[PDB]
Amino acid sequence: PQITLWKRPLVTIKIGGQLKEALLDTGADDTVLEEMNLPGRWKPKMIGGIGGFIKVRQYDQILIEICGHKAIGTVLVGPTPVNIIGRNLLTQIGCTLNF
Amino acid sequence: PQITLWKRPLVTIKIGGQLKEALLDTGADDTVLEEMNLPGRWKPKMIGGIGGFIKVRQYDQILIEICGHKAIGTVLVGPTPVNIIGRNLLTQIGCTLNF
Ligand SMILES: CC(C)CN(C[C@@H](O)[C@H](Cc1ccccc1)NC(=O)O[C@H]1CO[C@H]2OCC[C@H]21)S(=O)(=O)c1ccc(N)cc1
Repeated sequence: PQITLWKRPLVTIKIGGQLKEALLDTGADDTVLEEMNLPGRWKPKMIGGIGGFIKVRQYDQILIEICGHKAIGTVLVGPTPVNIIGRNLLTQIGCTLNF
Repeated sequence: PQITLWKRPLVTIKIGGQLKEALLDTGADDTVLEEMNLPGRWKPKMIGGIGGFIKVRQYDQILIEICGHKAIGTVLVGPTPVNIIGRNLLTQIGCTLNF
């Protein structure tokens, strides 16, 4: 589809058998999701933006479905205020900026 | 143009007569630029990011050119890790997400 930017680009995603709302964020290098209890191994990581850094858990090869489009890659989990779909997965669903 | 997301969507902007690199950031409601001198009045404001809140100077009705496209709107200036172009300006240049 085509998503205008009048409002926040929030879409429904599916991860770990759960449905969530997430932001399609071209400004985010990597996907970061609100705290959740994913199974599997993970590695600690810190990501920075406006306001400083937060500590997150980096899971690899996580399957995410974004508006019916399937994607698999790195998913960070931590105390982010919003679920954020980053470029690492936006590329896998064929997402582009157009103006 | 059509911008893919394998790399950061960085573009050259023109503001206050100066050229700069900025990130097209669909996850940002507002436009936040690194420290710089801008003409015109400004009020103190606060914005929150993934890591907390920062102090910024709010400039209203600022002309800014993004890849040749002209926009006039609010520009926040403060200690952001990177110049980000938010939806308040992305809408003015007719920017959309497409997948
Ligand atoms: C600052 C950017 C270069 C990077 N950020 C993505 C960005 O889209 C955030 C993503 C974001 C969105 C909402 C809340 C927190 C973070 N938006 C943001 O900070 O916007 C602020 C300015 O306009 C306002 O609108 C939202 C917050 C304000 S980030 O959240 O810090 C981030 C950094 C690294 C990763 N892997 C994932 C996300």
